[PDB]
Amino acid sequence: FGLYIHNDTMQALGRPQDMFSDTAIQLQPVFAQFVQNIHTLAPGSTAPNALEPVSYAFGGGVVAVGGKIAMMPIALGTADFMIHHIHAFQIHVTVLILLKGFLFARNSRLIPDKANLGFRFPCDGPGRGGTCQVSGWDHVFLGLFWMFNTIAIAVYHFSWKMQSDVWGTIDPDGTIAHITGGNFAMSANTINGWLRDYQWAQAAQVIQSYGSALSAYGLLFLGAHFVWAFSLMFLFSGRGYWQELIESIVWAHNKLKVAPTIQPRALSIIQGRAVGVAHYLLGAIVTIWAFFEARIISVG
Amino acid sequence: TKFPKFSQDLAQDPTTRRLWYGIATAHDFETHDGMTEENLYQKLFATHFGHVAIIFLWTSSLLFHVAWQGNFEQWIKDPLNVRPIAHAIWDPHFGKAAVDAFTQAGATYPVNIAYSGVYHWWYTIGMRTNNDLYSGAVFLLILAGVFLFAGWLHLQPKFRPSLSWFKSAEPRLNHHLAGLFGVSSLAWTGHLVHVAIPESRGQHVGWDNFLTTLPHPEGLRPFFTGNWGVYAANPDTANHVFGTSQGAGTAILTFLGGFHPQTQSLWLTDMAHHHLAIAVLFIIAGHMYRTNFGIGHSIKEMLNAKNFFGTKTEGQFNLPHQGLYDTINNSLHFQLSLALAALGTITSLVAQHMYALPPYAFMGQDFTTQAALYTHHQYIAVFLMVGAFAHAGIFWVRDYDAEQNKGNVLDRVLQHKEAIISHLSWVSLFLGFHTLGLYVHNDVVVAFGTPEKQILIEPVFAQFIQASHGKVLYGLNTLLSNPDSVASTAGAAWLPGWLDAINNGTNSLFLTIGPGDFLVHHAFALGIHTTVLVLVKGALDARGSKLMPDKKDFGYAFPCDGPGRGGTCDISAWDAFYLALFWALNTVGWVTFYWHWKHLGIWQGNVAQFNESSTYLMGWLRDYLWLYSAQLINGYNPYGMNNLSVWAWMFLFGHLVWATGFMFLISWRGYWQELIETLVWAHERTPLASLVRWKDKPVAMSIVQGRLVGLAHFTVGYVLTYAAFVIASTAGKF
Amino acid sequence: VGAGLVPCSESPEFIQRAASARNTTADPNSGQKRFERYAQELCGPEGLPHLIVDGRLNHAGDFLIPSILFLYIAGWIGWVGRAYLQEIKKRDNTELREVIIDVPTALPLMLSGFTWPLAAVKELLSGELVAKDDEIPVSPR
Amino acid sequence: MFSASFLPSILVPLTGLVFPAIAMALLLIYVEREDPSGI
Amino acid sequence: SHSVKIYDTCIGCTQCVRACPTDVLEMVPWDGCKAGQIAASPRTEDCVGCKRCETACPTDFLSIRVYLSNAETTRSMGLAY
Amino acid sequence: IYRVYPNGEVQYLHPSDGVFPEKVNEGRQKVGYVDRNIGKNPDPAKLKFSGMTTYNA
Amino acid sequence: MSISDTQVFVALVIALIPGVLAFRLATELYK
Ligand SMILES: CC1=C(C/C=C(\C)CCC[C@H](C)CCC[C@H](C)CCCC(C)C)C(=O)c2ccccc2C1=O
Ligand code: SF4
Ligand code: SF4
Repeated sequence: FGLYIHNDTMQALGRPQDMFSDTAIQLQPVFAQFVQNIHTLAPGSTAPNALEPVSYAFGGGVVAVGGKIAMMPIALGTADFMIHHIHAFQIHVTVLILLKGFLFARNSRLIPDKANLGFRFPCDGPGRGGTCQVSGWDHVFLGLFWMFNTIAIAVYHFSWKMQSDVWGTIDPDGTIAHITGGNFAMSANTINGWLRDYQWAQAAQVIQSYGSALSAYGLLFLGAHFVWAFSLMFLFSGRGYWQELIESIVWAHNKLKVAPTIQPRALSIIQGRAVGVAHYLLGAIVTIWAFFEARIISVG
Repeated sequence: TKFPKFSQDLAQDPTTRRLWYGIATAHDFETHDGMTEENLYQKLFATHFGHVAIIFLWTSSLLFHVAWQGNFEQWIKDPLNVRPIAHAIWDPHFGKAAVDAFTQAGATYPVNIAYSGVYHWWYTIGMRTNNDLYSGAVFLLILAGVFLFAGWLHLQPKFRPSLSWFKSAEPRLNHHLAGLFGVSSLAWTGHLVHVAIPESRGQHVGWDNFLTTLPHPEGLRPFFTGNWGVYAANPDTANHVFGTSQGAGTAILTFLGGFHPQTQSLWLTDMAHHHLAIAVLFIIAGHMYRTNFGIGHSIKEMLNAKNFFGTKTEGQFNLPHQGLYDTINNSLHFQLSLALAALGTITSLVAQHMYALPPYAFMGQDFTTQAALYTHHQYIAVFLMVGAFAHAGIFWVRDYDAEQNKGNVLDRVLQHKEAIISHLSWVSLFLGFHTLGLYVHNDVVVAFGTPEKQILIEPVFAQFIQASHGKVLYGLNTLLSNPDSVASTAGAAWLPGWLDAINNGTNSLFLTIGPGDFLVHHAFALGIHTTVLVLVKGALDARGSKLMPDKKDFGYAFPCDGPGRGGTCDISAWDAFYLALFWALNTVGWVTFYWHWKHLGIWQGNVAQFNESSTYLMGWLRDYLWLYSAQLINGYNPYGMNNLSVWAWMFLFGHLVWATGFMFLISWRGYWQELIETLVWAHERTPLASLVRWKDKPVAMSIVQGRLVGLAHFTVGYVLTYAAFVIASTAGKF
Repeated sequence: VGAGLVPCSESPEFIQRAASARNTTADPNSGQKRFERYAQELCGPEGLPHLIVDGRLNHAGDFLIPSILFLYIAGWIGWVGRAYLQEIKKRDNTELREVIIDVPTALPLMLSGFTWPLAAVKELLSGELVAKDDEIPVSPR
Repeated sequence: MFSASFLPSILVPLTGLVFPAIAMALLLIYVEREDPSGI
Repeated sequence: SHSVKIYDTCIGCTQCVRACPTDVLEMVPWDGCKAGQIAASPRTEDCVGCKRCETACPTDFLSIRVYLSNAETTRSMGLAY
Repeated sequence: IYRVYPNGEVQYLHPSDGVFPEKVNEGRQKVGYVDRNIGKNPDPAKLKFSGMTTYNA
Repeated sequence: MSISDTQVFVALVIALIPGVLAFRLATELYK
């Protein structure tokens, strides 16, 4: 990531020769290229009783039908490097959190009663400073946040590549006129480009994609942000505040003789954490599926 | 015992948190070990001195720098177009097009643009040349130094004021409210009629010629005869040009009112007469109380009046007031809170009396400057008030005695706080529910293709007050729209020009409104309502709660009270402060964007977009969010650069620290310590690096410090991006 | 009804929209009809009508009677809820039935909310609606 | 440039770099001082 | 380390003394109620801040409290390193 | 259970009551007492210009 | 117009009056 932001700064600093793509400082994933190659010429010798390669993204001819691509070989240049490496990065940290909760489940260097006490409990008092969030399923909380990040950027990458240099239209010459125009070799190297050259395309119609017969489905993307902020509200706040507000409303209701017999009590902090993370995930995934659903409708 | 000396306790702990806590108390004096009152009073005296000294240094800084490498005179020649100069630019890491996109105004070095706007105000005061402000810097510098020395002197034993000398109020009262600004506004008025008005009329009056030439040819005649209309001689003509004499005038104190047809600002003679008015008014207000001499009003005993005209009283307005007037002299948090609240209120008012009453020349045409100033001052204002409420809260724990106020008005407030907070929650819930319901009404109805099935309100109370001030646009013929009513022969004695101005609503003078303004104004109401809600809740819980009454002795401090019932986190009397800060930030964002959209539509007159897409929120996030950013977003890109790359960097930097804030806020201190254990385990057992050891044994952060740093990151992230956006947009769209 | 607002009858853009006014529902007269129903109000440059709220008989009924209807129904529901709650407590099965609704008793209470306003007025004059500041023992502080 | 001398060329680094350096060095050695004296 | 605070509501069930894993309590002879021996803190210096003790106090407005101080050390912070 | 100093010397904190019953003895130690309710609590403005705690009335 | 060595002058007025005056006003409060 610091390498990435380094190149970001260089581009913003009129020092373009310090970029990292083919037109600048070099790095090339030779291993993937060589494995794909040794996959290209497989039949005949490794596969005698076999006619065509297993796929056509490794090698072979660009297979298609109509003015519509079916499969062409995929190109791995420079931008592949850091993308795969940050994939590995996030997977590593995810394993870190989960395995950490795994090993340090029964006994920590400070808490020798964990398994002696349970695995679903909020904290162990303000001893040793703080100890809140020392169970295991909070470890998996953090882990699920991280895997959200992982899979989100993974689907970003997949969609953008397979709409940038794999899919589009075709001419009688087999001329593949892709949808976007090969934008990775151009902008998928700096951060500001990543917001520009992805979500400009991913939303420029959803603003106006409503307003006729086969458009009226005003999508709940406008709607999901609300649930997202309402989500994050639950995270940052404690509970005693809500308990006291509840007690005041109870005072009023009791003054007007409408006191509910079953005495309301505020949520438990683990309950609140759970509902917060649930609403967070829901809003985010709703947002993103709305995004690319409408985006495909704009081409399909 | 060396660090920290001001607390013998905190220097007895081998954990890095010492340092963290070492620099979060050095400005909390009355918590240091062993210092009674007069020590604190005298050193506060000295430290306040130092504060105003560094203020003077700051002023000298900006003024000397603009005197050095600026284009103030090149701004004199072509005012309405030439752009000011901030200072020089020097960084080896810099780009390429930077020097290529900076050198303007005839300059050859990398000039930096200026936006605060000292040129207009200064020329309004009547400056002409670099040497003027050169000498200005040179002398207020020595002023600052002398003031510093003055601060030093009273530290010596024979120059130590008395605690009684601090408690005695009425002398400070009179000396300030009469002799601090009354006489000072008099002196400013003298500088106006002696220097400012001449320079406005084109005549140069230096530091020597002022001794022999006159303000007015009729001068000194009404001095002691009483025909003051003589000084109200021929006013300036309908074609006068500042700094020139084309159609000049020879009137000193006028009451023209409205605007000047060239600078579209306040008239300078109106300013002088104004200042004179308030000066003499404060002077007559000066002798209003009782001094050490034997006449006047004894404050601490005026309201000690419980009898008049037989029917004695319960106090003034018939309410108890006995026993609290010592508190304002006992506590300091009380006075501090009052001052903070007052200051914030009048700052907001200032921020409001700028975009309609241009005080200086060229103010209205230059959009970016006034816009930045407006949002700047309002932002300054918002949490300025939060300071007042927070210090009110901390006063409630430290500075408060029970029996001394038994049964007075304060206790009668505390006895019924309940209904207050309940009804406040009520009105907040009501307004929120209904405004959101009307919004979503609009959203779904327009989401079907038929907009006529959707509600449009129309405000008329502001319309009535608008016409009733004297607006004719709506033709209601009431109160200066009725030119024949009883009050239709009153107001200003120069109301014709004011009427020409206000009828000419072409400028920013009480523009028409519609349904949207109804909506957003109710939104403001809601915002401040919940803000004051959480603040007063924290304040009135500064003592204790129903399910935790003890906290009065726990202090304005951490208390967490571990999981008694489901948990009791965030109960510590300024937990409320964080929440209030969020609730203030979003409010001020709402209001400043409303102002921005209003004036943006006013710029090119195309008000259609605002009124057309103010109802449903899709229109809000579609018409103004991204429809102004491509003018900024491509400041740098794989193809070229501009003079905005630094501003895109502003954007992204702010976003980064913003998310960092989330990181600090969510994760808590029960996980960031297990791995520090194993990470200490490393150094102990690797070779070739186990040589070095620990200055101090490192541990994880603290809880309150974690909250504080998270909030700081969030607020700094919020500040930057919005500023960059607003100034870039204003300077890129005009 | 001022503020520079043209009547929705003679606002040209109003009828301009009315011409191709998208007939919403399954009946061809849907759109046009509603535009015909929108001649009583007064439009503006936006071509869409604003609502005036003054008791002024130009638009009085267009806001008053809906308000009063809401007051009716809100009074009914609040009244029947409070009455049900008061009733439950005279059973000594309080929180057992707090989740199990006693339908044969919950019905007539709902059905008997016909004259809530004036009856409530009576409980006001009789003072049958509030308990005493100190009798209510819910401790503050 | 203008009528001033080289000064804006090189007077930033020492204020930018070396003065912070001595500042923090002196500060650190201050926060470890013995008892009961300290400068 | 931190400070401990005792009251009169100690019924004498002695669930706190069996809960504190830090040996900071003992039932010194009393006379008032049927307890005859009321809890107290003789060995504060090993206080930990876990406050599992009052969670074991059944008395209405639990009889023990802990005023969580500011003079922490390697003992009060509880480090094995 | 034995605590040990850096010098190699040992402390005998516990067991001090045999099986750690923590409530049985014929007379016990006596250092420090506070047998008082909370309704009358220490106050900021009344207890001042010194550094004592919430106990001395 | 603009200035000359007189700016070295205005630099020279500093570092004795404001400089050590502020230095003393700082060191008064016992580091
Ligand atoms: C990250 C994190 C930590 C860990 C934070 C730590 C350990 C502090 C970070 C170490 C320092 C601040 C890093 C900075 C070091 C600098 C590079 C050194 C400065 C020297 C230069 C000036 C030369 C907590 O302790 C914590 C506690 C409670 C809630 C949330 C959190 C939390 O989110
Ligand atoms: S504090 Fe609780 S456990 Fe201890 S003696 Fe009293 S009642 Fe028993
Ligand atoms: S935290 Fe509670 S249980 Fe632990 S030593 Fe302190 S008082 Fe005893």
